[PDB]
Amino acid sequence: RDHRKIGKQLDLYHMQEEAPGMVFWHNDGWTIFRELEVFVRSKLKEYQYQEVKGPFMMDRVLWEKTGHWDNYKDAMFTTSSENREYCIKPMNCPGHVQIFNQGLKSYRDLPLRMAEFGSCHRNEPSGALHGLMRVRGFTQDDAHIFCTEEQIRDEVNACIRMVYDMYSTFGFEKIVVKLSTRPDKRIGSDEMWDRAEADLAVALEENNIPFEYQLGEGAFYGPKIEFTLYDCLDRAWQCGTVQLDFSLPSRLSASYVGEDNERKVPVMIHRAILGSMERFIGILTEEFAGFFPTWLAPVQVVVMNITDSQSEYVNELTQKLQNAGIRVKADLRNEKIGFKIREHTLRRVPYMLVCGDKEVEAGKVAVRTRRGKDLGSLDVNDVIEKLQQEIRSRSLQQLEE
Amino acid sequence: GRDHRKIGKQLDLYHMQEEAPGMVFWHNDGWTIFRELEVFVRSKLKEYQYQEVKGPFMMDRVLWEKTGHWDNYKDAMFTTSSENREYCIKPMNCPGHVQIFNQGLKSYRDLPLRMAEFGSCHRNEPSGALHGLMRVRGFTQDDAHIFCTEEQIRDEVNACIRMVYDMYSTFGFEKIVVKLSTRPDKRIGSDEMWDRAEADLAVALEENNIPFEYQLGEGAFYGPKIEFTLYDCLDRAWQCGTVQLDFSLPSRLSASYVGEDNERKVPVMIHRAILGSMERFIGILTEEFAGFFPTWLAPVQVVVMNITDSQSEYVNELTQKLQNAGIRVKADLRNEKIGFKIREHTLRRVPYMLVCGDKEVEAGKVAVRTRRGKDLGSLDVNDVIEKLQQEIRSRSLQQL
Ligand SMILES: [Zn+2]
Ligand SMILES: [Zn+2]
Repeated sequence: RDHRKIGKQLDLYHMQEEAPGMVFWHNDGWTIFRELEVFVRSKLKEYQYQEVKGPFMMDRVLWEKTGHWDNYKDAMFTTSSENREYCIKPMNCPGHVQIFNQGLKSYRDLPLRMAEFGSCHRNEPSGALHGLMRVRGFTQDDAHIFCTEEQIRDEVNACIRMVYDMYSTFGFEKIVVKLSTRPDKRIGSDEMWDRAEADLAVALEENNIPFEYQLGEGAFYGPKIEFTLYDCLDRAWQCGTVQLDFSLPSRLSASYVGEDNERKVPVMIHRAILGSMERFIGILTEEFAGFFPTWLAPVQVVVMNITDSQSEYVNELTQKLQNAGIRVKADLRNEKIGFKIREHTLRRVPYMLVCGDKEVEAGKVAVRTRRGKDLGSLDVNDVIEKLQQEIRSRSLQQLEE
Repeated sequence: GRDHRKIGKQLDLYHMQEEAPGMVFWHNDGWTIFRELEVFVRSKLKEYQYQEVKGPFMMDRVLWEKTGHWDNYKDAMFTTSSENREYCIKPMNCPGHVQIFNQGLKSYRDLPLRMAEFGSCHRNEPSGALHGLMRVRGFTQDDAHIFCTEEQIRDEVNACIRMVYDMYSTFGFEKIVVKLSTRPDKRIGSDEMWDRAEADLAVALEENNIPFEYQLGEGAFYGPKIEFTLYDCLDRAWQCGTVQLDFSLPSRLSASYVGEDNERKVPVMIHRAILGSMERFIGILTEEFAGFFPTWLAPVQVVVMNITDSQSEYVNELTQKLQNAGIRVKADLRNEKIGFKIREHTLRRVPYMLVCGDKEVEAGKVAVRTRRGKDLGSLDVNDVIEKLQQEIRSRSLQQL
C-alpha cells in the first residue's frame, strides 16, 4: 500500500531532484489522471459549472490587491520580465474574478459557477516533499460560485451534495466534518458572520450531516466547511473545502446589476472536493493497493492466446474492444498462458480474456480477473456490453460469475 | 471582417489583460473549443501509436545547461529561484521527455517509442512582439518526440508527414508549402552525419511527391528539419508544422538503450509538432471560419427553443435526447419572444436552432434553422439526432 512503490512498479510516474515536488506523469499514470478529469467534468455538467483556463502567471501588482500578498509572498515563485515582477499562481481565485470581470454581469447570471483544473505552484521547502502527497506543482479540482447573499444556502447545499456524491464513487463513506468560525483578525460585521456561519450550519443540518465547530479557525475573509475522508486502513485525509469569501470580490472590483438596477458586490464561494489531484491519485493508489477500478485502470483488458493457433481470433477480439472504447492490449507473445496471466495480474489489469480452441470454436472468450476469479466462457458481445456498463457506471465491483 | 480578437470578444471565447501580457484567459466557450481540438489530436495520437505524458512546469538551470540550449535560449526563458537554486520555466518539452525515457531499462524492442504532450510552455519575448493569439508568451504546443534507431528514421519521418497532411485536411487546409533547412556554420556532428540526416528528410519528401525548397544554413545546430506552412482562405502563410532530427540532445542527457547485440546504443530523436501553438491555431481557425466553427468545434452545437410557455416540457425532452447523443445543447426557456432568441444564438454562431411549435409537438418533429438564416423545415426528431451525430463524429466541414 505504498503509492511510491506501486507508482514505480506500475510505471505511473517518477520524481527527480532536478524538479523537486513536480510530477513526471508516465503514459499509464497520465491515463489515470485524465480519466479522473473526465469524471470531475461529468460532475461539473450535472451541477451546472462552467470550465475555464487561466494563465500561469500574473503581475505582482494584481496579487498585491487580492488581500493575500503578505500571507503568500514567501510561498510564491516569482519571475521577472521588462522591469515587471510576475507571480506563478498558487491559487486560481483571482484569475476567475478576472474572467467574471469581462462583460457586464446581471442578477440573471447568478449563481455563476466557474471550475478549473488550474495548475498551481507553491514554493515549499524541499525537505517537506513526499511523493504525490506533498508537491510543489499541483492541480486542484477548484471552482468558484459567484452568488447573492440569499443564494448562499442553496449553493452550499449543492456543494455538500457534490462532495458526498464524488467521495462515494471511490468507496469513501466515513466522512468527518468541521465548521470553522470567525477568527480574531477578520473583515466584515458581526451580523455578516452570524449569517454566514448560520448558512453553513443550516446547510449541514438540512442534510443530516454531523459536524463540530472549530472556534477561531476560519479565514480572515469568511467561515469554511472542511471534509475529511477515511480510507480502508481508517487513516484520515482532509480533502474537501467549502469556503465563503466576503473579501476578494470587492478587492478585485467584482460587481453585478441587481433587480433594483443598483450595483452590488457578489459573494464568492471557494470549493474543492478532491483537493490536490496528484495527492488524491496517491490516496486512491493506497486505498486500492494498485487495483484501480476498471474505469480508472490504465489497461482495462488484456486479450491473450494459449498457442499461436488463436492469434487471429485474439486480433479480431482486440479490435472489437477498441471499437467499444475500451483500453485493450493483445498479448501474443510466445509464453505460457500462466506466465501471461501472472504478469498482467501483477500489472493489475482488471480483466484477462483467454482464447483457447473451445473459446474460438464456440465464438466465446474465457474471462479471468486480477483477483484470480475464473468467470468461465462467455459470449463475446455479452462481455463487451458488461464491460461497458461497468466502465459507464464507474463501479467499484468487477463482474459476477 | 474576420478578426479573431473581435470574434473572441463577440462569442465570449477568451480575453487578455495587461496584468498578464501574452497569456490567455480561456472563457467557457473558448476552452470548449480548445479541449475539442485536444480530443481531436488524441484520436490521432491513438491512430499513429503515441503515448501521452505530462512533465513538470520547471526544472533546474543545471539541467538546462547540460542540454546545450542555454546559450541560445538564455534571454528567451523565464527563471525563478528557490533555496539557492535557479529553475527555468520550460520553453519546450524536449528535455523532460528524455527524463521519462531515462526511467526504466529500454531495449531495441521498445523502439520506436513515441511520446506526445500538450506541453504548457513559456517564452520571455518583448511585449511589442505580442499580437493577440498569433504571438503569445504562454503557449501549448501539440509536441511529440519519437525515440528510434538510425535505420528507423526514414519510416518515422514518413509517418510524421502523413500525420501532418491528415490533420491539416480536417480543417480544410489543402495549400501546403514545404521547406527543408540544412546544416548551418555553427553545428554538431561529422559531414557524413548531415549527409544521412538531410538525405533522410529529402528522400522522405521525394518519395511522397512533395515538392520543397532548400532553406540553406537555416537549420538547428543539432540536425536538419522540415517545416510545413499552410494557407488560409485569404491566402496568408502560417508556418505550423515542424519535423526536426536531433543527434545531440540524447547523448548530452545520457539517453541510451540496450541494442540487439547487448551493448549501449544512443538513440536518435525526432522532434515533431503539427498544429504548433494551439492558441495560435485556434486563432487561425477563428479567422478561417469567421466564427462559423464546424459543428464538431462549435462551443454550443444546438439550441432548443419553445414558441410559447406551452411547449416547455417538449423542449426539455428534446434537449435531454440531444444531450444523451453527446451533443453540446442548451434549452432556451426565457420569456423574450421567439425572434429575439433566434437573433441572439444566430449572432453567437450556434450551428442549429430548434424551434418547437404545436404542429411540431403533435407530429413528433422539430423546426430547424441554421446560423446562416436558412430554413431546413420541419423534420423528424430521431433523424435530426442521427444527422448531427454523423456530422459531429466524422468532423465534417459542411453543415446539413
Ligand atoms: Zn479559491
Ligand atoms: Zn522538441
